[PDB]
Amino acid sequence: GDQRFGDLVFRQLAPNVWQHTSYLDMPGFGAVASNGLIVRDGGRVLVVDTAWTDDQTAQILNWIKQEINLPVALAVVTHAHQDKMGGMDALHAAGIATYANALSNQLAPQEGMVAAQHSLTFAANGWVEPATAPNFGPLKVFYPGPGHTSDNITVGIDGTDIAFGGCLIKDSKAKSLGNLGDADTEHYAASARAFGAAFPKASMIVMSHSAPDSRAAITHTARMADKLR
Amino acid sequence: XXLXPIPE
Ligand SMILES: [Zn+2]
Ligand SMILES: [Zn+2]
Ligand SMILES: [Zn+2]
Repeated sequence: GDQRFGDLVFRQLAPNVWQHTSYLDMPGFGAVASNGLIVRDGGRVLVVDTAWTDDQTAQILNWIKQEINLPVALAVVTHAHQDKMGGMDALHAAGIATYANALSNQLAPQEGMVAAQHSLTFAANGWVEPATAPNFGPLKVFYPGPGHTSDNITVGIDGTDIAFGGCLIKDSKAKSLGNLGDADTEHYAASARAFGAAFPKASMIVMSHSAPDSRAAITHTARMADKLR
Repeated sequence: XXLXPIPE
């Protein structure tokens, strides 16, 4: 199912949805995969998250050009870390409109990230204010509350079985929540569960650092987080 | 370095 294109991998998850994967070789630690989404919505493409770098993100745009050959209307990035926002200059250079959580844009400079052009805001229930996310088509953006970071956001694809937890969700076989450095350990469990409740029909859970999984990834992540609080 | 899961 995987298609390789330079140093990147693309996996088709639905007729109009692909997972993009980029790698960062870290000496000793080895290659670290980060996943995002590419969505074909009629006559345009929507991207969720950049690659680790500008160069890798340019290759995502080249692949879309080659395999889909539609313009990229917009990209949404799911928090102010390198794996999700490392490639913002490459999207900008391409004249792609970028959206992030207002708080992601606010944290970006301290994190060494370039801010998105536009800020998303959320209701108290976690759902994006539609006026901040115009023409998002099937992208349903949900802020589940603090977990991996204070700014972490999530994306469901309307009319598919796919919801994207980004770095908030770990796979159902994960031994731990990984590094708990920039994390809200108190609210993590509830944030995991809010993601679950926001996209109840999603049977395929896509995440940053594991292969697509079942809803068991949400319940496992929440149950690991329970043992922190 | 803030390389996602890798804290350096
Ligand atoms: Zn940080
Ligand atoms: Zn990450
Ligand atoms: Zn992160």
